[PDB]
Amino acid sequence: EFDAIKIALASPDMIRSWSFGEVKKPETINYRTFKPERDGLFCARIFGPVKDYECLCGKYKRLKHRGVICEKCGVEVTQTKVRRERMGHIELASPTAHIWFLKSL
Amino acid sequence: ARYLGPKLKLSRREGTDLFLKSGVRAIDTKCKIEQAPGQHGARKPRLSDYGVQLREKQKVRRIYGVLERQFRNYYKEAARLKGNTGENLLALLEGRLDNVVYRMGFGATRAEARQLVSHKAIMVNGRVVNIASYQVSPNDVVSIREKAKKQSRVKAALELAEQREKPTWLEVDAGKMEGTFKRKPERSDLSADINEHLIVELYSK
Amino acid sequence: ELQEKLIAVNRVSKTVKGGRIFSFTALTVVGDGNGRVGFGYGKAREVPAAIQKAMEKARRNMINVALNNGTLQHPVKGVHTGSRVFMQPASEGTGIIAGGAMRAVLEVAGVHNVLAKAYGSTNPINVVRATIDGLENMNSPEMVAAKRGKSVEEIL
Amino acid sequence: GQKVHPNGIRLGIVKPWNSTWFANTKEFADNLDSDFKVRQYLTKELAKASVSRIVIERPAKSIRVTIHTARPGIVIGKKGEDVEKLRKVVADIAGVPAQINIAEVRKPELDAKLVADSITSQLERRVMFRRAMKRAVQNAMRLGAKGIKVEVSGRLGGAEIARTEWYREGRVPLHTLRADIDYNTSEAHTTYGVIGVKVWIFKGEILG
Amino acid sequence: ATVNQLVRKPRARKVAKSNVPALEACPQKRGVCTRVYTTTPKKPNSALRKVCRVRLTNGFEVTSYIGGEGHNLQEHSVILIRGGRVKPGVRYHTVRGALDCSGVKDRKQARSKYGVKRPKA
RNA sequence: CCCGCAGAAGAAGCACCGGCUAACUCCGGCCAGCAGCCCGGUAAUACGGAGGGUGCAAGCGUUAAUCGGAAUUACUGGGCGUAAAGCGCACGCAGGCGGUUUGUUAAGUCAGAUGUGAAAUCCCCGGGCUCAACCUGGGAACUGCAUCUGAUACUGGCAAG
RNA sequence: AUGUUUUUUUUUUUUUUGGUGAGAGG
Ligand SMILES: [Zn+2]
Repeated sequence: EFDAIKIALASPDMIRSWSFGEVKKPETINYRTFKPERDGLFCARIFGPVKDYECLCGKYKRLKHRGVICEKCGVEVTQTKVRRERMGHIELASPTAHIWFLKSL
Repeated sequence: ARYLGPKLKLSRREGTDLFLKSGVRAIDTKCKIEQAPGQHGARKPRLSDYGVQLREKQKVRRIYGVLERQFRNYYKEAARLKGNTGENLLALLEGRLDNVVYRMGFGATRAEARQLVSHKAIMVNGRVVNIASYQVSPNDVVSIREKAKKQSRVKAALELAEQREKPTWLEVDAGKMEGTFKRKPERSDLSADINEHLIVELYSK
Repeated sequence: ELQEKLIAVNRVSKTVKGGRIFSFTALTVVGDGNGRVGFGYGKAREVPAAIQKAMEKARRNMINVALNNGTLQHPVKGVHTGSRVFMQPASEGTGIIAGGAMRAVLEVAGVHNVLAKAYGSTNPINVVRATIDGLENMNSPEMVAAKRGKSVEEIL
Repeated sequence: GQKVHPNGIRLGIVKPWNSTWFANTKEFADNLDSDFKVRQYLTKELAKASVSRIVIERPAKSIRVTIHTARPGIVIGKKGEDVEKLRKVVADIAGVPAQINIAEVRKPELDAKLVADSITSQLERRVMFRRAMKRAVQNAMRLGAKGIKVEVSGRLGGAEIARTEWYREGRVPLHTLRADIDYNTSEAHTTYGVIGVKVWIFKGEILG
Repeated sequence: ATVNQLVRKPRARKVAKSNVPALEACPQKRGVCTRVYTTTPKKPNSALRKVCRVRLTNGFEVTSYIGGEGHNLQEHSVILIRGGRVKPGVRYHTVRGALDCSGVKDRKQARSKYGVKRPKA
């Protein structure tokens, strides 16, 4: 299936290629209900729908159009484990050097 | 010439959220969106073949706020035009000035947008257009005029839109309050739940 | 994955010494939204059971239909008993222009675009059968080429 | 009125009696009356508790009741609080020292009377009678009844013309005396009228 | 059927006669009530159906049904008939609320169909 | 046509809700009434009123009238043993159709051109009235008719077999 | 020898497929 594991540095183009959406707002969740934040840390469009094959907000409640993204939801339409593999990226305003390459001794 | 009654009732009847209210407050809180209107709401027997089609037609009409004769005319036009009929119809519907405005985000609802259009707030290529049914063309810039630019409602609408997903077929500026209708939208850009085909069939009786 | 449409349900009687024994016939049709279609005609003392039976029948003895995209490959006539049926391929967008039992069969079959008239009888059971026959007989371009000893470009 | 009562025909063989006492012609009628009273009371009380069979048995100027119920917990309540309460009232009804025993009914889906009661309840709370009947039949079958029949009659779905409908499953031999046929009946006092529910449950044949 | 045959003698169109000939292709006609009366309908129905024999403007003597509950019509009352047959020999209806025929009293639904003005409140 | 003024202000009804047919409940005795075709005799989703709904909307119903559905006069596109429909049977003029080969003709047939087929209307791409209807530029079309020049498989004529 | 000789609506829809810290045993 696969030979050796390769480790290298992460270019900003490589980190934008990993990503699926810029995580802007720090707002985690709503906390008074059950819904998350659009668009905060735990987003919908950047990552995926909490429920499997469902727009979290409201459209597609069967198995026909898996993928459509309406403007009222700003949500993808895939599996419950799809968010576990998808990662976001934070556009750091000011450059910050890595601590692992500045203090490794 | 307009539907002036309860908006959420229509939505309830349809089954779906038609976006007849701004979207500050969720539709489930404002009304029993699952339950149909009237005394006999909880009862829900499977509809007929004709009936489903009719319902579908209503939904679309409701969404845009287009009465029957006009709708029929639009359908006819679509049929006349080359390409897929339902798609064409959809495009035509989109093309309406009020709808475009709504998309841009100068109206909270489509109704609001329509009202704005009526009240000589909107200009298309620097010329005040008052007709909600005005079919906006490709590359036709459409803007709020300087008199109506100070209104608090407009900014609210814009804000609402910003929360809502941005359509690919337009390009809008919040500061300038002018949007360019870049191209007539593809079927993929529009909502998937609308069965245009049913509508087409209904008129092809 | 399979979609199934109960076309009609009809109450049928048998006279006996006491009086009339009633029963119910269910005509259903099932399809995968591609070539495969199958109608089933089930019968029972109660409706739901009958319907179930019909569905079961449908699910076995399916039939394949060559579909050029969303529509048919050429105009095709199909007859069965009273019901004689004409159906004609049509351009994307036009929808299923067809009446009653005939429509249902088409829908499941995964034809999206047809112009179809049912001449003669419109007795659901017969008409669906006719439709099925029409679909079945309808040959594709490739098939025709194979038959004739030619390439597809020779036939166009 | 064609059929013989399935319990009644089998009392000598496979089915036992409910009231189980001896009395001379003098005291017999009175005893019967007492039984009727107590039973009536019990039915009134333990309606919410699923009660199948009250078995009265009076030796030596003292009445022994035995309540067969699906859920003892609701009949007993707190340990010896409700039962005790019941007892004194029973005694009063009789005019003798009372003793209540409570038998726990294993498999209330196979007890016919209970099933009937359930069906009646369902009818009262406006379900589809047919669906209820199906449920009754199915459940019994699942539980291991050799067979079951249920019948419901009159004003079904509030219809003007009354009719009877019935569902059988497995085998329910009524002519066979040695067959353990648990039969019982109930009545749904609906808005349109009464709906009578009969149910036969065939546990199996006894060999002796 | 045979093409030659057809040529010789072409296909005859089925000439359908009008079931309301006293109108003479008019939407309504004015008429005077020659007499007003009740009649019993055929099986399986049972009623006293109110009807008037009307001499029309164009000369025909017809009989016209009178719809709604109650009517003011007498002999020599000028009424408008509209066509429509009650399911023997009545092929026309009096238009309630036209000429001398009054609108139906105390009616609130389908008011148009019985000449009734909109109730004020 | 544009600008200014005031204030939600002056501005919603009609039909329908038994099935066909989108929309259901309660209250009033084969009467009163309904009805396009197929209810009402005391629990009427069918009559009348109400509440609730559905469809249209400055209109909405009804009537009349035409085509449609009606492949129900079937050229496209039906039939006739029993459903309506094979003359009782023949001969036979007119008429319709006509085995096979060659030659010729070129009437039918086909091709191209020319003339015409008024404008408006319809349809296509445009333009102008804020949009639309409406107006409007150019095209296409007007399936035809006539004439000229070809083609000659098929049908016809003529000549020989 | 003989039967169109007491008709009236006593009406058609399913089910559907988690960190932190403390203590004990070995
Ligand atoms: Zn969605």
